[PDB]
Amino acid sequence: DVTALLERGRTLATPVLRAAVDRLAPPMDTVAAYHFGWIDAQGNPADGDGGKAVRPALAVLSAEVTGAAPEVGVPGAVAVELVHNFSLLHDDLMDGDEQRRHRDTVWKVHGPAQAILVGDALFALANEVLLELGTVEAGRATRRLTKASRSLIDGQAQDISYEHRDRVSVEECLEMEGNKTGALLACASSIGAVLGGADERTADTLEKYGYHLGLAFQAVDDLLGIWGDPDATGKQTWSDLRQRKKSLPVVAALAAGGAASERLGEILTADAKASDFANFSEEEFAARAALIEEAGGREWTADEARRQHTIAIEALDAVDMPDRVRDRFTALADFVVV
Amino acid sequence: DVTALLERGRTLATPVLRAAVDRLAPPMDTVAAYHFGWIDAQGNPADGDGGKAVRPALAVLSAEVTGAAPEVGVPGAVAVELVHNFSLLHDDLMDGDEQRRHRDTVWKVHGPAQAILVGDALFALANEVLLELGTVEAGRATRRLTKASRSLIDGQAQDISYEHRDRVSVEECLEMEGNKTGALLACASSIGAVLGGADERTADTLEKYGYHLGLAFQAVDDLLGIWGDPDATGKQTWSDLRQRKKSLPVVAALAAGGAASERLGEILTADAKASDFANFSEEEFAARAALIEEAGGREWTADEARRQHTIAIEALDAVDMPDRVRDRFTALADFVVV
Repeated sequence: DVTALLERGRTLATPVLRAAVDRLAPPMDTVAAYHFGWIDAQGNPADGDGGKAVRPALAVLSAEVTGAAPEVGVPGAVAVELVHNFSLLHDDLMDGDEQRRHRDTVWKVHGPAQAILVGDALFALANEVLLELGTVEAGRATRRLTKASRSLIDGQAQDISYEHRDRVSVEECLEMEGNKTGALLACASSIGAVLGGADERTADTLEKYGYHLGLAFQAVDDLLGIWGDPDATGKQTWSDLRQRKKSLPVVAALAAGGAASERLGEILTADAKASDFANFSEEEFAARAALIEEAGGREWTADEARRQHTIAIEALDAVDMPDRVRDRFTALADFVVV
Repeated sequence: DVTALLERGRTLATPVLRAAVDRLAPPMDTVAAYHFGWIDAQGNPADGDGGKAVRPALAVLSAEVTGAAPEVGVPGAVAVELVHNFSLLHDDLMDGDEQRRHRDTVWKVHGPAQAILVGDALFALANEVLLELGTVEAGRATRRLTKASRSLIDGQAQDISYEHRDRVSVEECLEMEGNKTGALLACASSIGAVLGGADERTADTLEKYGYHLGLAFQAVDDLLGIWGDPDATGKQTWSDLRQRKKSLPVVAALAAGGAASERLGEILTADAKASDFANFSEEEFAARAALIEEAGGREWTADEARRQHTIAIEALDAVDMPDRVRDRFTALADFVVV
């Protein structure tokens, strides 16, 4: 039933989102289609697009908490996906990332201007998709979307603010990751319910579930970014270390102290100015991973994942909810860890 | 009482907007402050910032239509100004404009990434400033903001879509200018009223007033962009022609036909590829202005301004409204033409 829910969310939300995207004024409809993988760089149809469906599955589930049909949360799932993709379009341009899922980013193919524009258009469309309903529930749901969107912007500001720092604290990484990943999962977890009429207290609680689920998810993402096998990830070995990310394992290792921690600090500071960084081998990236593990970085991040999972699942206990729905929310939380 | 209303809108909205902007996470608060002219390129305080105050004046006026206090429309005026400035930040980057009001643009000073980021932050803050209220009026007011924001994005898409075209039709220019200027004035004209409890029919009508006022405003802006005196505009002689804009006079002249129109077509097509465009003199820009006038471009645009003014002011007649407020709305409409 685990992959049944992810299927359920994808099949409900994708056609509604695709139809809303095709309605954008030219060239924004085609440029967005490229972003979403429906067409290629010269505008001919393509596939290899469908990523993960955690957020949509969550939003349709969120509606069932009040007893409403899954479809009631579909506007919520569409809006969340739209804001998500607005964030990607702009973040990729800001970060200078030429690639995402082994495909050229919109800014590389269609120019920076069109990446900014379509990004803006998706963010405005998300608010439209909710407010179109004209109801009080829809206004409150947009309020939740806005909080999450302001948060993602904050997380990106934090990212930019730390990009030249030789070290970032654990606390700084946590609040950044909460903004980046947690806030939108919190919104996805509570938006369907808000659309189904739930009061301000029921919703916040579901937000607390989603936020802490988000942190558990990002902690696991950080573990897989370094130690993940190419046959499961699709990415290169030690992919996050090739991009010099300061993920939780990296940061936790730096904050530790001791010979492993101290030496990793010297190396990562040296790596930032390193003229031959582009020549680095797998083994050199392995050495840095091995040092993060010795400093207790990996272990600390697995324990954080486990802790956050628990805080999430223990927040579900606090909300009055049909027990079939609670079971479904519980199973997504376990899927999030691997 | 004309400049009394513009003062009224500026003094009510500016401190509320400034306080909301200062609350943004670093570096977004300072980068926004630079955008707004409160600090200079090295972060020390500055002035020369306060531009025009038509939109805020309009939004506080809009609230009075229902009988509410001006202050009720202040969230509406702040949100409109925020969306406006999000639009500038992003449009300037997309257009590659290094300057605005004789000051370096944010992207030139602080980088493209921070222009995108602060732009996004202002757009998310605008929705927050309204939805914070938690009321049904506030949800409906955000709905109006969203329509206007989707429209400005559309207008910018149109701008990009026509940027290499040797000719643009009159109709294409009108719908672009309606998106660019009209939509947000429509929103400013109706948002205070929506915040004061007005029904869906009263609001649309005020929107029709604001939209057509916007077109009249942009037509006059287009006349001043070419024939405006440097002692009133602050800009160089024939400033819009130095930037090769396809404003309404330019476009109306091209659509005319006849020897003036045909020759202007050849010249503007030639000017686009011209290796020595940077060397063009005042007199050459005067010749092109003189040709637009001969083709009936100037006259047509003054008649459009007059027509749009009339459609706006005649839309005010359709709405039940205190006659002191109607008089105030009428006087702004006359100020818009010069």
